[PDB]
Amino acid sequence: IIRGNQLQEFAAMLMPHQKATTADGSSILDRAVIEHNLLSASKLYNNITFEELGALLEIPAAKAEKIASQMITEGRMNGFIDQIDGIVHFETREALPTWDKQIQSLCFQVNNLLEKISQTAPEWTAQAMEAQMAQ
Amino acid sequence: IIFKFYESKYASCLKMLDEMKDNLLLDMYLAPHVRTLYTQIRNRALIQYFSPYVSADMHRMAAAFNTTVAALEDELTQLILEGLISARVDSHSKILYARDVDQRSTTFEKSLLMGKEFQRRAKAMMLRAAVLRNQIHVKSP
Amino acid sequence: PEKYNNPAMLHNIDQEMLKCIELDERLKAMDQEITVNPQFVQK
Amino acid sequence: SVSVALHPLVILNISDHWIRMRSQEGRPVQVIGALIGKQEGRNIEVMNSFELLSHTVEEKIIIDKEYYYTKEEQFKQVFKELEFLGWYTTGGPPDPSDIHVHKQVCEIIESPLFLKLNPMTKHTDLPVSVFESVIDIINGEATMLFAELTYTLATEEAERIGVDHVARMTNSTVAEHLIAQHSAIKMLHSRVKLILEYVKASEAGEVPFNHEILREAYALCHCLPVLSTDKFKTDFYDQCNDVGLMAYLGTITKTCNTMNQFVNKFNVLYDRQ
Amino acid sequence: EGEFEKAHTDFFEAFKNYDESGSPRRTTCLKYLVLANMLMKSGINPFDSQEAKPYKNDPEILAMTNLVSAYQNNDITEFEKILKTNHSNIMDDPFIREHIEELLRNIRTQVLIKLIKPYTRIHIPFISKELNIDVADVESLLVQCILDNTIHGRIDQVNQLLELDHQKRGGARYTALDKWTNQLNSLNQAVVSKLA
Amino acid sequence: MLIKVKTLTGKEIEIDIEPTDKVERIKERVEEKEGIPPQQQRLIYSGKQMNDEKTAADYKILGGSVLHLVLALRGG
Amino acid sequence: NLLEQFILLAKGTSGSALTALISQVLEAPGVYVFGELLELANVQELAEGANAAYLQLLNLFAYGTYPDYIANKESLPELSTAQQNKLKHLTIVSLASRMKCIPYSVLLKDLEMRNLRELEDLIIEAVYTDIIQGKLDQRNQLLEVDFCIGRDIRKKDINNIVKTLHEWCDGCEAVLLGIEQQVLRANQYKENHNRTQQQVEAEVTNIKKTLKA
Amino acid sequence: SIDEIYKYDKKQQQEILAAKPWTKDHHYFKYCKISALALLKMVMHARSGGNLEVMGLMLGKVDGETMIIMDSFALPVEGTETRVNAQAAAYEYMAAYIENAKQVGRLENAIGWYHSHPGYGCWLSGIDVSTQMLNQQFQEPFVAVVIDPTRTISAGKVNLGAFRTYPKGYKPPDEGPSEYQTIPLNKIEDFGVHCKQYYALEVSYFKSSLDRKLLELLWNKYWVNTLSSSSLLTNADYTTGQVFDLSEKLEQSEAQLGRGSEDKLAKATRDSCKTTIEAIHGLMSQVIKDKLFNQINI
Ligand SMILES: CC(C)n1nc(C(F)F)cc1C(=O)Nc1ccc([C@H]2[C@@H](O)CCCc3cncn32)c(-c2ccccc2)c1
Ligand SMILES: [Zn+2]
Repeated sequence: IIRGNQLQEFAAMLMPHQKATTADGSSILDRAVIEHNLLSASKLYNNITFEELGALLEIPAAKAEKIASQMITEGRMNGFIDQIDGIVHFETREALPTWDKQIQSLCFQVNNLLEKISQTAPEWTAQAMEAQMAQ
Repeated sequence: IIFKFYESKYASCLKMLDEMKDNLLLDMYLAPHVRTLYTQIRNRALIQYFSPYVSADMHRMAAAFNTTVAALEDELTQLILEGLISARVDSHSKILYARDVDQRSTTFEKSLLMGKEFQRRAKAMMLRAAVLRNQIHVKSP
Repeated sequence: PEKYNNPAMLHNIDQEMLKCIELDERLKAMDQEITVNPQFVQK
Repeated sequence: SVSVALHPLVILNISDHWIRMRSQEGRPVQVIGALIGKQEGRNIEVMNSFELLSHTVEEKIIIDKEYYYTKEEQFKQVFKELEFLGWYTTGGPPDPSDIHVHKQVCEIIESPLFLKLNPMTKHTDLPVSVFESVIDIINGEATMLFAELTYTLATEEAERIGVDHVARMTNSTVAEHLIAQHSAIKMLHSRVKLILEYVKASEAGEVPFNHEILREAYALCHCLPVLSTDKFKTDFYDQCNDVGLMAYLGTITKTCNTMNQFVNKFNVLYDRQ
Repeated sequence: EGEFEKAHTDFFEAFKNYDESGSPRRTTCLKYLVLANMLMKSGINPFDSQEAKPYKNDPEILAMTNLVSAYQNNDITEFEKILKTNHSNIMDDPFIREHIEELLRNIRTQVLIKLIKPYTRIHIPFISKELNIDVADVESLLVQCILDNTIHGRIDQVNQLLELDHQKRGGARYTALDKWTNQLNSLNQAVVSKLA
Repeated sequence: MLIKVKTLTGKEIEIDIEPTDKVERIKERVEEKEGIPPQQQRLIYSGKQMNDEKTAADYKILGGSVLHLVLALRGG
Repeated sequence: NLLEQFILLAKGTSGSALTALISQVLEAPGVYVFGELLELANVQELAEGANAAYLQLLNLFAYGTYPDYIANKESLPELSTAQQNKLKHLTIVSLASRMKCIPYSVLLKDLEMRNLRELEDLIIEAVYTDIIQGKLDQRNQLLEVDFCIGRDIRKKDINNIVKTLHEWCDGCEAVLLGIEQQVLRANQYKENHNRTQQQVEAEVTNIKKTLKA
Repeated sequence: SIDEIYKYDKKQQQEILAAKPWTKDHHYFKYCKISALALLKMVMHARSGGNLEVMGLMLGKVDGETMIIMDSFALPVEGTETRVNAQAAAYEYMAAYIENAKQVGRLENAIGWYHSHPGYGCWLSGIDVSTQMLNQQFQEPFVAVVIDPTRTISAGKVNLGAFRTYPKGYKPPDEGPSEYQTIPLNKIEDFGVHCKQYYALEVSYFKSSLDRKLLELLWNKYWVNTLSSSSLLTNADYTTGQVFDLSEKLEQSEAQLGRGSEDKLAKATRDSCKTTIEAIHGLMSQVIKDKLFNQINI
């Protein structure tokens, strides 16, 4: 997420010519940064209200809702907007596939720990592996 | 009549149908079928009114169908019991709520009922086989 | 009343399956007696 | 730094290529091939891999770009959604010949990968290594070198079944299923027991005290139980009850069949025609 | 009267005849041509004829062209502003007045369909604000669209909103289980009734 | 002139043809030599399926070439 | 690894130099586990003297929490914003180690944040440091953690490690025994059924043979 | 050595081809050996085809009484079970691919063709039988391979069958084992009609020394996917289709019972048993996973 202060610093560093702004407003760089902020917040929230999204993007809640709806319609990002509660919902992450992913992560952790153990005490781990079959 | 039925002007359509009924009753080949045709048309209108709604207000429905709320409630009960309307009435706030049935619970219930019936029938026919093998029957004396 | 996501419902279905299994086992046991019947060898 | 997912089909292709070339030429010789896959954001995945035609002049290796382009058209005819990713070779650590061939390949794509397989190895881990090109300035001179990447084996049901069948190559049914699960659980047990031993040996005092390994062991121990939430429990019980109902219906069908056979035999026996 | 498709085909054939033969009448025929173009909304090439552009760029007659551009763009505000602002050209002709209603309704329907896509439960006053019509008009349009199976959703009258069905469950499994149960019931009854 | 003809399986047929012969003529020559009817037959040259009628020399006889032959099943 | 460099450059320093180095390493971004620095004999010997406050601060940063710092604010030396942020990140990690679905209320109480925006910004920073991987749920007021790093350990903690690993090994062994027993039972049942069917068929054949003669 | 089979003998192959002994006999080819890479490529292509059908070509050789397969390459056809071969696109593709592979080191020649029958068994239909008959009539040898990428996932074992047909007018003398295969109702007539015109070879798989070493090294990291499989979710549409087919077969069996090939109730029972056993296996795998991971409360 690119913050407003960093955006302002970049704008100050930028040359005047490169600041291509549309006549109605919404300068190209600012629009790209807002869309990037929304797409990056899609990777961080299960669901976010309009007020908090507006606080995150430093834009009014109505503009946040309009931009999110446009992005969802155009297919750039996945989700759906519940207007009565004013909440944008991103991906679901179903429970059983989440269980599968976490089991895979646990087994990967076990494998990495075993590799680190065998890379630090090679003689000890060789002796332990040799005695593993016997015992 | 047909255009207003198509574009959901039910009050006007029904009013003009009732106006035309008196002249229609004096026909030759349509006099016996007037009552059945009018009942079918009114039921079709009632079913089509509730089609787009998930929670309808019964006051507006009663106003649009030229009937009181009590008469509309009775007609809705008759329709929900058998016909195409799948809904539940709420007579506190006078609101008709669409009812969505979950498939999982219904299939579980029906499958368990079928299993119970199957087991009962199997036991009964096992007893029938036993009595048939043993040759038990009622004689004249 | 209920949704079918409980160990109690699992146990109920298990009991029903056990009863059906016993029924089928008895059916097969009384079928084999007819099968090995000498009278049920001519026809 | 991009996450790389490998596929055992690529490794099998490379190994078969090397074995075939060795058997054909009588003596071992290194082979050069190309990879194919999909890139999604920063996630690179390899799926298949074909072979490239190369020539040697003096001491330098040159890849036939015409043959590469014909093969590219051929593979785009079949795998429409797949694209070029990099090249693969058999050998040891990277060499200046490898750097030269990578420079040649870099004229085709922006940042091609580089896969290296070692047929003659003595280690315990897989000899497959993945590198990417990084250009640096050393002592005021521009040189492009290699940076190693960490890869994970990708998951696929058909691939898993095929690989397990090929690896195993071997009177019930529950038997087989449970035997497979047993093999995997056995591997897990071995690994967890060796870790517990190290930890117990470190605690009592037999090996030098290592802090990173002990912290990672604590983190591993803090990961259990996995997904003890109410939504997961509800989903699990949903699945269990669904399978239970299917088993109930299957039992009913089998009982109906047995009933029909018994009724037929009873009718044949106890009826006078 | 304008009896739907038959009258439409009669109109195209008559307009083609008056284009081939009535060359000097194009000054008033172009309005009817573009109107027919927006009624069919299939050709969407009224500007294909390069000869018509020099005569169209004259500012006396441009309401038809800006209407076509607004209609293709599918925006209601520009259409309404041009319609009410332009005077003595559009609203005085009965042959345009009788067909402006469907013309204005088509863009509203398309804009509503495009708007409804991302939301799951959306207020009716919001739609009324977007489409520049009263709440009752929005409700009537939603009812007509839902009955026509162009909008997949249902209206909540008490809370004045509409909820669109976006969730899909696996009902095929339960339908298959129902079929299996019914077949098992019938088969069991027949097998039992065999013995007698 | 004479041009070994090779199929996908690996069989090669030593066949005698004239430079002035057309593709249909080569097809019936193969029919007489092996037995394949001249409709379940596709000859491909240099990765190219010949449009029958188009004579042959044009294409490029160049003596001992190897026209690739693949079978077909007409309709059934 | 900044900790390795700090350990390497801490050999000759002592006293004021040691305390300045401790403050620098605590404020240094990236380093989140301080076990070897605490293991240093010099640092452990810093206890005797008037600078035990810095040793207590290092112990708090190794195994400690923001409520602990608040309870012991007076004794410990003052900390800057970077150190407070690091302590808050370590508090989040400590909570996620024992709880995998952390409510917002406990996080707010522990970190003494006022509005939800500050807490969510802090959690986003912690996620971006690659020390905790998870997602934020606003509707249910939850933070779901998929992964969290292992913090520093004591000498007496390893008993819990060995106990948990022993329990896991016992569970795996029990599962293997159950699988073996189930396979044996299934095979025995199949062979028994086949034998019974063969015996019945043989009896039927014998009866037919003796009847047909 | 084990890699000896990987050595291609051009002279021996030419001698065997020119001294064809399969003409005197009819059931000459009885063993079919497949390399590991060829089998894996076939399975992955059939799986990636999805629900539709895919077909490719197979390159190998012959050693006396057995038929060896070393490689397999797909050909496009746009798939989608087109009417038959190709708008000549595949016709050019086969020759182009073989020529391109010739100049690299793939010096073996074609030996058969493979295709997928996703969800309805492994057999040769009428058009498949005609195709194999035509191919064997002119270019010999040739073997058909049929894969079932869906039943492979469902049952946990590969469903691969290698077949070879009989000459026109030849009546094979009995010797029909005819093991039971579940086949849907809409595809049962073709299987019944065209069943004695082909026979199934005995299929075995082989691999090289480096392949064996690499697989035994790879298992040490691949053991995770076995414990994180969850086969009950990836195959649900297949189970629904199986239940639908079984219900239709049960209806037909009840109709036969009411009326006055043989005992369709037994076939329906076997189908139901297969489906239910697969489902229970999928459930007990998850039960084992839960016991292993969710109960070891720290
Ligand atoms: C070896 C190949 C190239 N071949 N050679 C000759 C012969 F003329 F030489 C002829 C052929 C050849 O493509 N046959 C063929 C025939 C039928 C089908 C389809 C067809 O029925 C359509 C329904 C699906 C199906 C189920 N079972 C066979 N099919 C296919 C085929 C199979 C999978 C993907 C694409 C096509 C290929
Ligand atoms: Zn087929």
